[PDB]
Amino acid sequence: GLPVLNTPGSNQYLTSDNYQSPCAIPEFDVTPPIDIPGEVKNMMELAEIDTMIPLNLENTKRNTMDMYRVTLSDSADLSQPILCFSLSPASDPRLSHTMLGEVLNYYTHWAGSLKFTFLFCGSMMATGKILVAYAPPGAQPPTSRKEAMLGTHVIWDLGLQSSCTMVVPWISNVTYRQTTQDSFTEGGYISMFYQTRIVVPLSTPKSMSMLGFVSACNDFSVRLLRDTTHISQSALP
Amino acid sequence: GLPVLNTPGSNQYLTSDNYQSPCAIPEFDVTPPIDIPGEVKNMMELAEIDTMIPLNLENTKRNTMDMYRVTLSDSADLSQPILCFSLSPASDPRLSHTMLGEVLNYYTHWAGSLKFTFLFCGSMMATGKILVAYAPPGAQPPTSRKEAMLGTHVIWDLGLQSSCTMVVPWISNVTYRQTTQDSFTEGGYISMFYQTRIVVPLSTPKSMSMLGFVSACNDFSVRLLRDTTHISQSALP
Amino acid sequence: NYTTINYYKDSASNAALQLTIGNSTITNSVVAYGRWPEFIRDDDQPTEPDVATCRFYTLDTVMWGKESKGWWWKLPDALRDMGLFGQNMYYHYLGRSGYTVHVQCNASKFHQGALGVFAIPEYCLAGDSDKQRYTSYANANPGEKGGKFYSQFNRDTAVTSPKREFCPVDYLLGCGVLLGNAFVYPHQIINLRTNNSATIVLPYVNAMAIDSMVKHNNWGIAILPLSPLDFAQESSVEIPITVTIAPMCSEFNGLRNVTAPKFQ
Amino acid sequence: NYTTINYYKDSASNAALQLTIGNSTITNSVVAYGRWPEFIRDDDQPTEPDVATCRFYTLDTVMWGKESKGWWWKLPDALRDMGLFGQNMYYHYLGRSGYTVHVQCNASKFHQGALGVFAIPEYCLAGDSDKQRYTSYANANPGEKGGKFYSQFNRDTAVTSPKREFCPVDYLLGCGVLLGNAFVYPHQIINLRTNNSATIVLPYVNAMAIDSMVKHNNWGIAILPLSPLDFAQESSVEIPITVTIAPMCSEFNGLRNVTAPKFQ
Amino acid sequence: NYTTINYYKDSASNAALQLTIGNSTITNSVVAYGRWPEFIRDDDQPTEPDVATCRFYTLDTVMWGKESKGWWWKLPDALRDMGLFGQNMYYHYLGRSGYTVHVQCNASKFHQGALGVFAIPEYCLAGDSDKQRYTSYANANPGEKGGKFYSQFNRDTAVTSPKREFCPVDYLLGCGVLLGNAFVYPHQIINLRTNNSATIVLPYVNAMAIDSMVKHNNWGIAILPLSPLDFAQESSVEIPITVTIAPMCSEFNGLRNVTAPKFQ
Amino acid sequence: QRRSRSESTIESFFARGACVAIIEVDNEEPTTRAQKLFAMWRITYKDTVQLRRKLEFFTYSRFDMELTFVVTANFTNTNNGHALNQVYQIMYIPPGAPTPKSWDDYTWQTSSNPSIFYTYGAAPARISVPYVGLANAYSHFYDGFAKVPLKTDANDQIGDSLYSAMTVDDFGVLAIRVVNDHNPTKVTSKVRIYMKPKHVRVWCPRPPRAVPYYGPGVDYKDNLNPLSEKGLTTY
Amino acid sequence: QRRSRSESTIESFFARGACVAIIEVDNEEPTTRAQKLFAMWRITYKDTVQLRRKLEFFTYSRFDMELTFVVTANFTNTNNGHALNQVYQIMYIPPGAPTPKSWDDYTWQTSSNPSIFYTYGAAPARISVPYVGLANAYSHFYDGFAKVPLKTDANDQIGDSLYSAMTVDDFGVLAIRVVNDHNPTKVTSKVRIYMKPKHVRVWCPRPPRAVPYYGPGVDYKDNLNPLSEKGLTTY
Ligand SMILES: Cc1cc(CCCOc2c(C)cc(-c3noc(C(F)(F)F)n3)cc2C)on1
Ligand SMILES: Cc1cc(CCCOc2c(C)cc(-c3noc(C(F)(F)F)n3)cc2C)on1
Ligand SMILES: N[C@@H](CCC(=O)N[C@@H](CS)C(=O)NCC(=O)O)C(=O)O
Ligand SMILES: N[C@@H](CCC(=O)N[C@@H](CS)C(=O)NCC(=O)O)C(=O)O
Repeated sequence: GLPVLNTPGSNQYLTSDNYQSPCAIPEFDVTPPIDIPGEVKNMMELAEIDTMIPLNLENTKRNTMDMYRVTLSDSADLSQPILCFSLSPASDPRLSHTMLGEVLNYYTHWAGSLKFTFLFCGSMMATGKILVAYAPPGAQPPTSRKEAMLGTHVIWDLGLQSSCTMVVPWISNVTYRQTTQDSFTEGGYISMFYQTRIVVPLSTPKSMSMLGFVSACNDFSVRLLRDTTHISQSALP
Repeated sequence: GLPVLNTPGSNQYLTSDNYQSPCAIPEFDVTPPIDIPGEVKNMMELAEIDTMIPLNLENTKRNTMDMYRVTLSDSADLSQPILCFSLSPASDPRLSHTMLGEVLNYYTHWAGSLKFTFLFCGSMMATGKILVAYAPPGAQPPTSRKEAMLGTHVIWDLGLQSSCTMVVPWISNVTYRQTTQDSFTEGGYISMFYQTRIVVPLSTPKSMSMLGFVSACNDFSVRLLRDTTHISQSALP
Repeated sequence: NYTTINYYKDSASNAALQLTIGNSTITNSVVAYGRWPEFIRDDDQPTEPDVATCRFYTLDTVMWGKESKGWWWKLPDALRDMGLFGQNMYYHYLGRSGYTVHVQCNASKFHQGALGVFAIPEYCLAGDSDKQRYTSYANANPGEKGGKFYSQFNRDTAVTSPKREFCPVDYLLGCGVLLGNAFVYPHQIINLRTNNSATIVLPYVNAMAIDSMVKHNNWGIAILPLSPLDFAQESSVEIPITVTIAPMCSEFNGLRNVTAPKFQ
Repeated sequence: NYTTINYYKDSASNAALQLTIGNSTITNSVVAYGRWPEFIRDDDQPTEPDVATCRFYTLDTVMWGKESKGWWWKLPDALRDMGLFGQNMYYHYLGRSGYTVHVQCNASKFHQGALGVFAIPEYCLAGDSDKQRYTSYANANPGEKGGKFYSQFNRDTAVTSPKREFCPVDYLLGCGVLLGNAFVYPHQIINLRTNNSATIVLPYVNAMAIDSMVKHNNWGIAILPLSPLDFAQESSVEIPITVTIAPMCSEFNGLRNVTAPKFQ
Repeated sequence: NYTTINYYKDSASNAALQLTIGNSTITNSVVAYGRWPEFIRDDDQPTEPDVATCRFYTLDTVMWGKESKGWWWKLPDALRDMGLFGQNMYYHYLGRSGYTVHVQCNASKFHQGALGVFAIPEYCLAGDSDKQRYTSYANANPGEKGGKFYSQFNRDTAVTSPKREFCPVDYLLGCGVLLGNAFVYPHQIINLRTNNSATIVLPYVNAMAIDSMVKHNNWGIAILPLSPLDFAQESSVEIPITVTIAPMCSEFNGLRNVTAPKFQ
Repeated sequence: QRRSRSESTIESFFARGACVAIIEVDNEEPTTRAQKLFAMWRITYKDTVQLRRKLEFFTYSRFDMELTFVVTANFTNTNNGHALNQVYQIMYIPPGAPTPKSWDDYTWQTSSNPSIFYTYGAAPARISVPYVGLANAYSHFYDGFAKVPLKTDANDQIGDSLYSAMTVDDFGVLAIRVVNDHNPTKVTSKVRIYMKPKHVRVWCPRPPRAVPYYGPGVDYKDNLNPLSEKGLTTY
Repeated sequence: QRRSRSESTIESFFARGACVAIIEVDNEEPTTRAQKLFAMWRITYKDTVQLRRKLEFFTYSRFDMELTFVVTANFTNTNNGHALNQVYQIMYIPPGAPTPKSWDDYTWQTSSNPSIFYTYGAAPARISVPYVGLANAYSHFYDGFAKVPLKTDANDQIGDSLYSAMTVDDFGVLAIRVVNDHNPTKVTSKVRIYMKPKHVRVWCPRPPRAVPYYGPGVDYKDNLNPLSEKGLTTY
């Protein structure tokens, strides 16, 4: 018949190949689909949904509801930070297990801006001001408000608004960052400080709780699918 | 299905083949390129760049800076040559390790003209004249100025010009020459002599140094890629 | 471009304010997946009580304190004994409906706390024993009263008379997933310093256009305290929480004798 | 012609005088790769000191004698303590800039000697110990003073307190390549019998449009005596060599607190 | 017709009277391969003596008797010492030329005999020892005198001082082929009963447009008696044979000092 | 240009083969005691955890399937002889069809049931399957029962059923045997099944599993402390 | 015609396969002591010297890759029996993905990681890879560090890093195992990996290496006298 020559790679099975194969059930009448609410077209759509951050991962509070709450008080040390973490969406323990982190753990490269939200859950009679700062990498992590205010920052008034939003933009030397810990692709630092103190009147609670959320923006992308480390198996059923 | 007949050569791996193979990472978003200075399109472009020649490969001067310098003096024997070598760009020890030679050692056949440059690094008060000669192969290598001046030659005045250039044209019986030593494809000889002597006034150094450079021209070509002998290995990491 | 021709005949082989409903009135809302409830499309005559079943029914009030860990309900299970809606449920083999859920909780300016309300499709909960999928029908359909969450997993170590009950865990959402991601589902937050009520509109969601309302629950409602309740410097604080649910665009089919499940 | 059709959807699968800058003035030049420095193209607001940073800074003078083997500097390391350029470097996370380098060396008509000046992108030097890539940050960033070449490899045989310093070799260019081929890089030759100065213009070269200026050096400058210095029949001769560098088209981004590296 | 498409990009992969010249005059001719000598085509300035080298040179006369077995010469070797042609040969690295060969032999009507003249390109002869390709340059370039054939192979059984000489055999043509087929080459027959002279015109033949004239001989001339010489009833008969050769369209290139080979 | 989301699509997210079954089959002399001359595997994606976790990101799905089979054989003893190349038979048994009781019963005639004959040493076997769901989409989660107990029922076992289960038998089973007779030396073999979804559509995104799976359901038993320790004010 | 420079192009200069890795994998009975049942190789082109020297002619590069795998197996003893044809699994593990700790752990499910199954005796395996650089081009030379020590650092080890290195883990690793169980006789195998660049662009030409390589960096230890002796006035 037609002369042919077999090239390298014949009779191999690549799990990522895309070929045609015969159908074992010909002439099957498939059930037609219907319009079901909640259709998803892209995994990034899931990363754009805000989810709570387990900020407080202390020994006695981790793996518990209280790990989602950050304490605020009117007698706190105004010279010390409230919370601090690093901009590692997939490797930082406080961000790895979020929906964004779960999606990123299936990929190797990521890029884009991020959106952080903070919700204040005190009484209507409480007032105060907060400073939320982001610092690009390269220098010492901020330890005081004076160092933090030199980077990107936002001032939040609790009384007027119970929620605040801060957008961390994409600023990097490489076009894509790795989803694993690596100094060559570090992202920066996030810190919080008291601008003023929390003031409450009499017959009012002096301690309150704050919640945090994170999400991605429309300019976010991922690359090089890979398996995750959040699920394992030791025996087959 | 479609009848087919397998021909000889099936299921073999030729390292120089050019076929299509499946991609293991489909739908990858490649990072776009940018305009970086210094792009190279052809290896010959590297062979057209002049580089110094280690002319002096004596026992006590080889593998040292002084191997790039040729001594000149006002009391030298005017009847003896200053330097002499053969037109073997890839096999001659004085030309093999140059950029031109390094590129040629990756190929089997070469053709084209060559450009030699000589730089004089004496004082402004020194004067003299030199004769630089090329002799095609076939006869005895020149040993005196009388024999050398019968071939191609150039007269160089140190005082007026501190640098000289000589073009060795392509003159051969075969269309291509081998990059290895072979009498059937020998190229010729290059020699230098004193036309006049070097004259200096009082309170001036009587000894000076000269440097040499070689490069290829726009009519240069190579053929039949092959591995080089300038790199080896004895153990795997 | 690259050339491609499909050889096989099969596609698979191819390479790849006041809201008033009926006779009820309650004085921003959230629509799940941006889809309003609707009747079945053009693509046995169904029965449709336009107003005898599409109205607000109020459940039993619950109490929120400093140790409450959460509450959960299942729909349409919670409305099985509400007027003619339950009668239509138990007199027909197939049913369909959407819902409007309204959560009410009022306090003062000196209170503080936050509630999270989540609407979950196909809300499957975990058991309380080594045996798998051993929960009973009666325990899985509490009805109006509903159930509660727990802060830890209490295994039922009794082989003589197993309870066969759910054991939800608050921080695992009762299904083995972290609570922080529950916001993926349709949700509302009631913060006492800003608002006092929540509203959600749920369309009909299922793999089939219509299905039995007795052996399958389409929706689950979960309420959890994200921040603990507090009031001035008082040791004990309790406030009421109320839930009101309205069926919307309800259809029934398959009329026969009445069904009487054995609830204990 | 031969027929070819690409089957796979992926491309990879397919078969294959006076110069004045700012407030500085110096009285032919060489442009590296024939590319003049330029700002980032159209494809966080950058900061750009037009004249507070784009001007000539003069380094410390060095002495050339009969035993000198060469000198080397790293950019932008050498300018880390020059006016506001260093402040912008240490107050920002990302930086970019090109350079203009001017080498000055004057003598008389009775002197003789030749200097080779080479500008090298990504100039990586070798260590002085069996351990690989063990050189320290402080030793790899000398600054204004720079470093020197050697005529032989002196191994640091001290495991108690390793020095962790470079050991460049003149005829190997400090990186394992023959010096004669260094002319592949942008270069200038200062021959005392013809000229007394050299000038090179370096654009920004890197795999990224912008990168940190603290942990990465984009350029290296190497000066080596191709011919030994001599003067009449004198035993000892020494003459000065001076280097002046001007930043050009410099941009910075990522403003935060200041960075303070520990240089010894 | 059958269909065929070439896949690979490479072609190899694809499936498969008086004649006066210069200041000389001699009073039908044969042109080898029907190609007249010509200069190099359009596709270092060559030197071309138009008349100082393109003229007839006469070699030494030989004697033909009843026991002569043949003679052979090599060109351009035979003309190495002829006027300015040899000087141009030894003063240049590359040379090219064609030839006109004229063989003269006169007798009477009462004589009888036949000579065969053959012009052979790349005429390689066999040795006289067990060692292969061991013939020396001096013995392989006799010059004007030329060499002679033999009727048998005489091995040189002397390892102390090997002669390193050719041992041609008449009926093997000196190269291992039968003489009867030598007429494949350009040839002439001199039969004493019809004519007394032969003429051949040889163009330049080689794998290269131009080549060295010192280390390579382009042509060989062989003269053999096809029929023995006889005259009346005489025991001994001897007659002279003369050879005259004229270079034509000669070019030289690569001028340098003179070459002086060591001929013994 | 600007960055694209080509590889984050559902089709790209599920465009890989994943193992779901490892099945052992032996060829040896039949004997009275139990043997593995033929194996029967119940079709499901819950045997493993990777593809299961990827699929459970959503509540409803609709897709076609591509199945690939890789067979590896080996000896057990070294003092019984050698064997010739073997042929493996893989038959699909839908619900209600008769099931084999021996390696050479009539059920292997496969008059209507599809079957694959594979020769050892050749390329791994491959086939494709369309969407065969009774409803309009597959249901990864089902909050309900298949029976409802009634007050008039004689006993409590009439209406008892497992929670979160639709059908006792779903998608049928696969029966694998070695067609060749038994050589004097025993030969063991393993068949690995790899599954790739194609033409995928999904609905109702769901948070992923955070604790180890325990059975086909959503039950959890051990390792309920996934998160680690970290400082509140520690970068 | 006139001579052309077709074969001196960059594409022609890099249009050949070059070995970069030889990996040993054994099939035998598992035991307590160390074994080579599965191998893990870190991806890099610096293991060998030919392709490395060819690439180091330039400072920056940008290309796609073609990988080919050649497998050769042999016996070790002659008094244990024989073996059947084996199947090899090659899995690519990017940074951050879990790594195997045994030849039969869950990580081999390769639900998302690409994998190749190769049958011994067939044609050598082959795949292609696109440009996967984080930046706009690959950097063969990097003059800098990944960390900068600071005066406020508690100790000197906080900011210590290797010179001329970007990332601790780059491009991931390859894990190779034998899927088949162990025959009574041990079988050894070697996998040779050949790499061919395609669609090549380069920038900033650089002089070639003149002395033997010593480690991933530019360090040199021995044989610093490459040039030989010759006469100044000798042809
Ligand atoms: C959701 C979801 C989807 C599935 C699997 C559905 C497909 O089930 C099969 C399988 C796995 C194989 C065959 C099959 N058809 O033919 C063959 C054989 F030829 F290989 F035997 N196997 C048929 C069906 C319906 O399971 N859960
Ligand atoms: C410069 C430079 C470029 C490189 C290598 C980049 C490519 O790295 C790989 C390799 C070698 C293989 C795979 C790979 N993909 O799939 C497979 C498998 F299927 F064979 F497992 N291997 C993926 C990447 C990114 O290293 N240095
Ligand atoms: N002979 C040594 C060295 C073997 C080896 O790996 N050699 C390397 C170079 S040092 C190599 O590339 N060999 C050629 C090949 O086997 O592909 C051994 O067998 O261990
Ligand atoms: N080592 C155990 C477990 C083997 C096994 O089946 N492991 C499962 C995960 S627990 C697996 O998927 N292994 C990879 C494979 O063999 O494909 C055994 O050999 O019995």
